[PDB]
Amino acid sequence: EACGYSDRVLQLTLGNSTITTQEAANSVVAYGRWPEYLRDSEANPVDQPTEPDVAACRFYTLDTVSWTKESRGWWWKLPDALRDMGLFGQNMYYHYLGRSGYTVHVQCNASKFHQGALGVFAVPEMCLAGDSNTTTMHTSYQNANPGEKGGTFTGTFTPDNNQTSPARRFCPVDYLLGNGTLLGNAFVFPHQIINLRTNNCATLVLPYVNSLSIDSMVKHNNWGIAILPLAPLNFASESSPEIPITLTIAPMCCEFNGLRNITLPRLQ
Amino acid sequence: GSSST
Amino acid sequence: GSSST
Amino acid sequence: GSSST
Amino acid sequence: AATSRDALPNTEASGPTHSKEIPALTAVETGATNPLVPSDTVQTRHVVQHRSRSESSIESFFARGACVTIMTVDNPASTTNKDKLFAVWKITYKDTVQLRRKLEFFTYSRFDMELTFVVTANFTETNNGHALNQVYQIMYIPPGAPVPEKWDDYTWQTSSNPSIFYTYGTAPARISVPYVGISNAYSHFYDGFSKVPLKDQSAALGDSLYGAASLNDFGILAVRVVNDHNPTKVTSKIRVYLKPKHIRVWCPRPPRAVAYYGPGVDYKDGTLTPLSTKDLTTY
Amino acid sequence: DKLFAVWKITYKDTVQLRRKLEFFTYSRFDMELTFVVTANFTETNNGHALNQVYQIMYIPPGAPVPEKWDDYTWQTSSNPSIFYTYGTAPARISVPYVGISNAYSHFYDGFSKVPLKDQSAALGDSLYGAASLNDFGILAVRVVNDHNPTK
Amino acid sequence: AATSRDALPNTEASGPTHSKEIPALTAVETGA
Amino acid sequence: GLPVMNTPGSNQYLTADNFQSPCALPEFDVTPPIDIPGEVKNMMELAEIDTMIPFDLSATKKNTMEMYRVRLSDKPHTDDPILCLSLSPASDPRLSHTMLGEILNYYTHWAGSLKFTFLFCGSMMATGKLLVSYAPPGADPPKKRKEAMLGTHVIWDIGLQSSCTMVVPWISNTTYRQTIDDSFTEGGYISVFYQTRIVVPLSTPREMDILGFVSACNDFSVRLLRDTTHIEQKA
Amino acid sequence: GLPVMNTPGSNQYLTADNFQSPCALPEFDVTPPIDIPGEVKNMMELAEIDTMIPFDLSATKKNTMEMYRVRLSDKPHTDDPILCLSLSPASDPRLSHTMLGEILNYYTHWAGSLKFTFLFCGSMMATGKLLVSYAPPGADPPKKRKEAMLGTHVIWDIGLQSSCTMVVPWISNTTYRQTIDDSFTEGGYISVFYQTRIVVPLSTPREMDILGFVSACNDFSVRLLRDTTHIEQKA
Amino acid sequence: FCGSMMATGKLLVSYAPPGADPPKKRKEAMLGTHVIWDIGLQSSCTMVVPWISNTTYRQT
Amino acid sequence: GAQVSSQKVGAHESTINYTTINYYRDSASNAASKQDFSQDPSKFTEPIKDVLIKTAPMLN
Amino acid sequence: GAQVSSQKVGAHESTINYTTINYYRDSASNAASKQDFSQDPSKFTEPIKDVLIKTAPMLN
Amino acid sequence: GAQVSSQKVGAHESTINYTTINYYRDSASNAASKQDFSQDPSKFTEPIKDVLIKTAPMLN
Ligand SMILES: CCCCCCCCCCCCC/C=C\[C@H](O)[C@H](N)CO
Ligand SMILES: CCCCCCCCCCCCC/C=C\[C@H](O)[C@H](N)CO
Ligand SMILES: *C(=O)CCCCCCCCCCCCC
Ligand SMILES: *C(=O)CCCCCCCCCCCCC
Ligand SMILES: *C(=O)CCCCCCCCCCCCC
Repeated sequence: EACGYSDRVLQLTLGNSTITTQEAANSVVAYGRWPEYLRDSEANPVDQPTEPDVAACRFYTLDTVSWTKESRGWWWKLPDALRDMGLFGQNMYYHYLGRSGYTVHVQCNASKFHQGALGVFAVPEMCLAGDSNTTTMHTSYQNANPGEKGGTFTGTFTPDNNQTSPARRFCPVDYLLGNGTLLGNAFVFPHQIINLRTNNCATLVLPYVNSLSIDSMVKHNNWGIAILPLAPLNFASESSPEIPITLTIAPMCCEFNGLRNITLPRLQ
Repeated sequence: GSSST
Repeated sequence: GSSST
Repeated sequence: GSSST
Repeated sequence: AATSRDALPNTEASGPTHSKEIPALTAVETGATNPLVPSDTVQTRHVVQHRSRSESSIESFFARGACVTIMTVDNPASTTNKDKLFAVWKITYKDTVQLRRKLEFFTYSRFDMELTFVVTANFTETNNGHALNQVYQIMYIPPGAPVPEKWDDYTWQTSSNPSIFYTYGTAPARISVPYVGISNAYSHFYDGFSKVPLKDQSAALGDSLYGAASLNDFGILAVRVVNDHNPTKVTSKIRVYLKPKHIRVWCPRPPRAVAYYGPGVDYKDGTLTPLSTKDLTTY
Repeated sequence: DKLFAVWKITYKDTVQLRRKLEFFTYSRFDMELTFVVTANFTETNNGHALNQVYQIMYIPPGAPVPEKWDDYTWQTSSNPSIFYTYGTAPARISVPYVGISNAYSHFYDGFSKVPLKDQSAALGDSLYGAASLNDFGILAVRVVNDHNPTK
Repeated sequence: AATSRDALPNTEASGPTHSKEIPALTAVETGA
Repeated sequence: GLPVMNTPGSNQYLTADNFQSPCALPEFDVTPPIDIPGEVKNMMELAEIDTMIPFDLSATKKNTMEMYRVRLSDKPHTDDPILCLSLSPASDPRLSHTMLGEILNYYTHWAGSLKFTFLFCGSMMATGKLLVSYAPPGADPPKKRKEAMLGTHVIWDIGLQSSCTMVVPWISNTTYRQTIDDSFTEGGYISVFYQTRIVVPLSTPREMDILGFVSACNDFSVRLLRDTTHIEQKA
Repeated sequence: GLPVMNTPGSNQYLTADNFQSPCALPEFDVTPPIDIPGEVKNMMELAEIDTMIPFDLSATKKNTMEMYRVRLSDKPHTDDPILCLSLSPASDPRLSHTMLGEILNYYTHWAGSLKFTFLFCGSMMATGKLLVSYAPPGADPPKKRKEAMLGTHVIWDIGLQSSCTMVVPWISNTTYRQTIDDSFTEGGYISVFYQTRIVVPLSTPREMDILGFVSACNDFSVRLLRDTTHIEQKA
Repeated sequence: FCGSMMATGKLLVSYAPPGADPPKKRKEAMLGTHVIWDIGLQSSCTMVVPWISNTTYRQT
Repeated sequence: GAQVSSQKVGAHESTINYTTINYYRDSASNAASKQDFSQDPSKFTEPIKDVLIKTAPMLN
Repeated sequence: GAQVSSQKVGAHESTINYTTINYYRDSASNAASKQDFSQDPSKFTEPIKDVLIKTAPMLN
Repeated sequence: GAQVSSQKVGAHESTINYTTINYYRDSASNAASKQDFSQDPSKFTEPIKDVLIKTAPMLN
């Protein structure tokens, strides 16, 4: 626009929180579907839902991670990454059922002299492969669910050979998208790329996706966020560059059914 | 001929 | 009777 | 219905 | 209103260009694919396009019976020490790999299921005895119903379970089944558990498999030779073919690139190198 | 090993239909394939065999050709297969005009490769009159029944 | 006129209550 | 009874047939659909999405993240290729495993236009002009800019619009090509060259990567369904 | 004869099929119906009738009249449960043999709301307030009033209306639950507590029984017919 | 921001209404009213502290 | 003499119909239509002489 | 209850048609019509919030 | 969807007809109609640029 408006300069406001950006590459709405509340024609639990609105549908910032030349990639699951975020987490653990959409805003700035490209992928049902070649489907709830710290990808599959006390964790190999399919094809999932010369953020608006209208948020993750260096970090002629990556995520149109006492999960 | 339900 | 597509 | 040739 | 067998768009003739319009220049960071056609970057002629995408519609892509299992049964001499073998199979598309890979291009699906049964038999001992024509019973045992412990126990009565009595040497058996899921679609992938581990409960008690939902998802097929024991032993195999009719699919996925390793997405060491050597500047 | 058969589809292994089609240079047609199946005993034995089921799998150019009578390819998730039961009416299917050209060429006065000067002779070489190496693919046939004492 | 394959009744939205209407209280002795 | 005569084909099981059959669960209460996002109606929709090419399948780079990275540098201008690729979307090892390549391996025949988009991942301070080429088949495959220039091409100027697309127009003798390496239905040559050179100021990385993507155009189609070779089940 | 081609499925006997067949007794004079009272049109009508729960299946009380009796007494207030029950109507041993439970064992899937009605069988002089609870699944099963209070519940005041009903509303992730013990389709927890305490005057029994009943609501349905495990014929 | 044009950065500006522990870590400040400021050509960024009070007027 | 009825279509790929012709004189030979009626459970669930109003006391 | 549809005639020797009658009550028993619809790839190829004009800069 | 055509009746015992219904979606599955056309041989027997009048000299 002739009044200055740009594809690169955005402001997002949800609840008491605002994000600004001056170097965006537009923003993505997964499968063209904006988040919505559950419609009466598709409804299933009959009890009055709880809809916390601004108390939970607001931007929560997770712990900042660090991108270096040796970084192989990071992953998070939703709603798991937000399980301890203010009243969203509370509403989640107090109810049997819950559904939610999300605005995911990945942040990573550098300089006109740095280079590198992060693929930011939102995957529905992001099932990851385990560390074992003696047992399949054996990743424990605790290791499947890191909360806000997330997990990481590795360039090497390395099998857990301790059969007495198995690690029971994922071993997500990067070029195999951690699930046995080639990373170059991950672009069929809703995504953006943070290519440092072009943009300093990625914004993905995610609808609630599931084979059900509502489900157990505590037992099941709907979306996975996978961030992988498609082109490695590089700066001037430094051997060990570092730039931070920060995730800020907002639940959207979240509603909960089946209120009871609070769930207290075994997370370690 | 034909019935229709 | 008959439908026609 | 029916065609006729 | 556009149908799968409609012809694709015509190429329109386009001439030389010199402008500020830049179709060729784009920015894939946005998450979008540049919607270009040849007339955007070269000079084209007018072509009346006749080709269609009819054979790649979801229905047409899946419109084939795929083998999902081979069940083994027999009918021995009455004098045998070993019991008469009847077969029990937990219904799934994950025991074989081909239909599995095709369904897994997508996250979720809805379809009516067509099951076709091909049945073959043979002699095993280098005998000279005969066997009269066999009738097989293919019983569907839904989760909860009593599973047969013997080839001839009470469950084969089937008052409520559906059974097919197939006669050897006749056309392969076939039945259809509606969309029977307990969800609004079948989940090809479930990133979750069927139990929450609670702190106040032991680890064992809160434990469950990663990615597994209902333990007995769809039940069992149990197959037997209905004929009584015969002096000469005959062994038979029932090959089950699954075709997804009236199908809908959601959320596309990259196809399986390394060998399947169990019902989950797990992979085995030593199978992780699908790609072959090829030099960057070699055609 | 248990013999399964592999045939590259063509009308040129026999002579009669070939001569009739060759009254013309080009053709378009839908193809009707009918399969007559006969069996016999070979060893002067006295053993029997139960009725056989045959699998006739169409393997289009590119799809994996069976190496064993019982390997994974016989799954046929996408290739068309006919499971024929012995002693029933001969099997039959139809196929549309499947050519990659607007007509079938009964004669192709040309090669599938241009020999370039800058390339070796071997590298530019190809057979006279042959176009696609695997024109229409393969039919692979097997007895689905397991091994039997009497062959 | 209600058929076996007809959908069952919709759940109607209902809010809070404070009245002399007592649906929860009953008496099974009646046979009902 | 009605006089009937059994025809050939009677009692066979064709796996591609389309007949009615009895329902094993009559009057079953089916669960209704819900409007799940992401419904696909045709496999070619997936082929029209850009997926990334594993260009550098060298012995040490193949089956690692590195295979997707094409390395450029600020070296003096050369007329020698950055990369060379055969237009055999289902069989050339660099294309066959892309989403397009994968879908094509379930079909025997493909036709239509394609497009290659390259992404420059160097720093903002890096400039450069590259030449992206498509030579239809029949001549010596281009190994020098001089030859590649003569065919279909796009001269890419690097700048704020990070990416550039070259459309490979459907140019074929046959109405459909085979999804295998075949000389009769060969597609020709994709190649990339330095038009000028990559230039960087001081204090800047002198080497960088470009990434490449392939997707189908709206005039693209496939036919004759078949089993892939990209998966197997030995034993 | 009319040219015909035999399809797959030909000559099979599917026990669930629905075909015509010849009548062995043609022109038989059928006896007309009479209007017998008690006609049933659908098995769910039977599921909507209250039948009594065998709550106390202790080793000495099971398979005796005593299993239907839940004993209360006028003891000082406690926050400890009178009873605890899993919402697994076809598989929990206390529910599986009720008329609802029995019908559900001929089906694989159930859905809808349920209701529990309790009958106080103490004397007119006995008073009391009880808390009846339903906790949807996912948390620690309530063992104290404190937790049960937080879920769906009815505080029952004992008086002239002898009975009280708690409706277990359909609250599920799946559109249908399995008729077996299954964690994915688990239903949660039914429990009963003392809200105040049972109080009696002198010359009155200090202990009494309550009886419990379960039935389906009008939104309740079942599907996928199956054989039950509740009867067998060994030999 | 008065650094050079070549300097980039994202900052979080926060307002926590009273009653809890005053934020000493981003984790707490994030939970209140805030603006995430991206540094760039528009040199400045504004966070509005909305009137959120129990009393109709506060003391000076 | 053809009977044309509609199917309740569960999974989808207008009204889809199916055709039925009876081939025999005896209705006993006919297949089952499955076109069945439902009824209210009242004769079993509320067999009481005086109509029950659920918001009212069952006993007055 | 007969359904009459046209064939897309490939090789030739008016509109040629074919007839279909459903024999069963359950739509699950029906063959596949193959009368399917196509859709635009946009939800996957252009999932961006602001509509893309291909002649314009993707970034402005 | 029935097609009714006449037979060319050779040996005799009005127009005698026969009926055809296509059972499949694909025209490839159809039988052959044998309702074929003839053409003039001229493209092979008289391929000359100037029309031949047979009573006239072929060469003038
Ligand atoms: C007499 C034979 C009757 C056969 C009855 C079979 C009924 C069971 C149908 C099974 C449906 C299997 C669907 C495929 C798998 C699911 O997609 C995934 N595992 C997700 O739920
Ligand atoms: C389950 C059985 C399926 C059988 C499928 C067969 C498909 C292949 C059709 C082959 C068409 C052969 C046509 C004849 C030959 C060509 O005229 C000439 N060689 C020129 O192209
Ligand atoms: C009513 O039925 C008039 C229409 C007739 C339609 C064709 C009947 C198909 C064959 C039925 C044969 C008779 C059964 C004994
Ligand atoms: C609509 O179908 C009315 C016309 C009937 C045409 C003849 C039907 C052919 C036989 C169908 C038999 C019934 C299938 C159970
Ligand atoms: C046009 O066909 C309308 C008249 C229908 C006449 C009876 C059809 C006979 C049975 C055809 C069955 C369908 C073939 C799949």
